[PDB]
Amino acid sequence: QIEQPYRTGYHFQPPSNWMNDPNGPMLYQGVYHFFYQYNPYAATFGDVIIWGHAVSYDLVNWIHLDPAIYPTQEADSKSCWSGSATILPGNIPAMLYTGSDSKSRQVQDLAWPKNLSDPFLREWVKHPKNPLITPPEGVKDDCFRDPSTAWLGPDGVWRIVVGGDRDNNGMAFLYQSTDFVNWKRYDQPLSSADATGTWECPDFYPVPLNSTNGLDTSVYGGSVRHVMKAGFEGHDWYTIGTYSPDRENFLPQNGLSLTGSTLDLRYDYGQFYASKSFFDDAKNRRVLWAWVPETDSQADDIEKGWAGLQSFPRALWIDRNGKQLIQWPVEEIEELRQNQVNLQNKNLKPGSVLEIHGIAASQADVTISFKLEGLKEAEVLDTTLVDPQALCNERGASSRGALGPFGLLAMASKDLKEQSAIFFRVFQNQLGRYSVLMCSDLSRSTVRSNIDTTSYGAFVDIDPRSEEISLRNLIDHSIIESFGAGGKTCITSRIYPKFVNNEEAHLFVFNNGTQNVKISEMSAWSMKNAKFVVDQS
Ligand SMILES: *[C@H]1O[C@H](CO)[C@@H](O[C@@H]2O[C@H](CO)[C@@H](O[C@H]3O[C@H](CO)[C@@H](O)[C@H](O)[C@@H]3O)[C@H](O)[C@H]2NC(C)=O)[C@H](O)[C@H]1NC(C)=O
Ligand SMILES: *[C@@H]1O[C@H](CO)[C@@H](O[C@@H]2O[C@H](CO)[C@@H](O)[C@H](O)[C@H]2NC(C)=O)[C@H](O)[C@H]1NC(C)=O
Repeated sequence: QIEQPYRTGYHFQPPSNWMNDPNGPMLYQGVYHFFYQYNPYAATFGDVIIWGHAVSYDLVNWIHLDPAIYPTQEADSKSCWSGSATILPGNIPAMLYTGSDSKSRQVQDLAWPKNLSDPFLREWVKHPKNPLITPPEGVKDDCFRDPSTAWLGPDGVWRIVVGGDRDNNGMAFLYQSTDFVNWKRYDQPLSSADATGTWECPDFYPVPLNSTNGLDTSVYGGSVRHVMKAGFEGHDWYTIGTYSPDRENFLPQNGLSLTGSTLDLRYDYGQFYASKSFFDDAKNRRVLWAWVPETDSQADDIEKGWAGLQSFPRALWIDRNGKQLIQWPVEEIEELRQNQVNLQNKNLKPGSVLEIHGIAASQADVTISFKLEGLKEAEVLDTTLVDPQALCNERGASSRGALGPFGLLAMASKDLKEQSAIFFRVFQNQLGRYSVLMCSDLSRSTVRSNIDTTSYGAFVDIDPRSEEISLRNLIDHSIIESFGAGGKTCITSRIYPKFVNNEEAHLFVFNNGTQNVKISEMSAWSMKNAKFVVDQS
């Protein structure tokens, strides 16, 4: 009997209890700070939520500290909900977050460290005039929250967006300020969308064109595009566009308003929510954090004593084509790599399963690249309006095609009674144009009852004719993060196989299609544990 088989070895999570939204991520004086919605009293959401706090020098190894922000004033007496960090000139980190006041309404509060001499910024002081911002005229008391990191315009005026909705229409309410204390709502929202519901944890930032670097939030210009991100209808959506400080205008590149449909982009197509990014000027990259909810039952959570994980932090940038974002785990993760097992020029015949020996199958970093033959044999299927997730749930690893399913079997039992299959399928429309589907088939990830085993999928924007299909998987016990085509398509999965309680996991490569596929190259590394030190009480 293995203890806590579902706890991860290198993903961030508190010692125990419930954790959701990542809060105020930032880099300050050489230290990476991470905060998060935390329930000090249970492994479920609760009436009292506070900001947990941890610090790190590399985003991999962490030191758990005492919570940083917890109810101490009327403006946040019932709870301290999500917010973001902005480092103001003069080198002072300012935290804006949504507090639940004594009247149970959502208001925006300000706090900043009380002891800048402390490398870990443990103590925080709250502004005497909180709340700084209260719900606009026609907005309900519980539909106004999650202030973003602020950006300073060329006119010396600060901007921030706060999420909410006006009559069920998602809103990114824009506020302005020069002293960061007195804020005035701009006449029009920065962006919005009809019937989406409250926009949660909005994020607004620039990305450099033709570059894999990150930018400080306040950069603007012609060689820069902006990303408007918001969570609603259960997922995190984003759209790339152009921002004009002058008129506070955000113009979507594709001219669409978010609808939460297969028409819009997401950072990740699996369990991924309340994502928040920050600029890291030490490495000149933008890092993205995201809450990964549990998919087991609440009773299971209370039983194991904890709930919620954070995705492994990923660098973020805009693709060469400028039509979507690219994500990739921060390079620091590579330091966890131990022994390596590699394969090259290996054919995977139809219906075959190849086991990868010598790897810690429950805690690994696996990359594989497939070279295809006989593309003309791809099943004919126009995918213009097809819902990729629906398609993966309809056709799992057991549904045999021509090109596909071929990919990986992770967190699998020796007898394959339980397995999580991450794979691809290749289709072509009537005109001979190819499309690529990436799937995380979780239908057989566990034999346990009361586990949400819904599968996830998304189309990958690559040309199978000229580029091999690559896949990287971060396997860490109850979480699997899959990156297709170098980060073009990401899918995070939560799995709870029963076998992990008594036996070891296995890793396989497979091809259940009728066409042959070749592994041009595969690299697998056992990953050692990240260190988590407690410096509390
Ligand atoms: C992909 O290749 C096979 C394509 O179907 C798939 O076969 C599995 O095993 C048999 C077919 O050989 C079938 O199992 C059926 O019978 C069992 C009896 O216990 C039922 O429980 C199943 O639901 C099903 O009716 C299925 O076709 C399939 N079984 C399943 C779903 O596990 C292979 O499993 C596939 N290979 C991989 C690596 O996924
Ligand atoms: C402000 O932060 C500094 C830096 O952490 C604190 O100073 C340290 O305090 C501990 C405990 O008293 C000592 O063991 C260290 O030697 C101190 N180091 C430094 C840099 O002086 C300081 O105590 C904090 N101030 C307050 C009000 O708590």
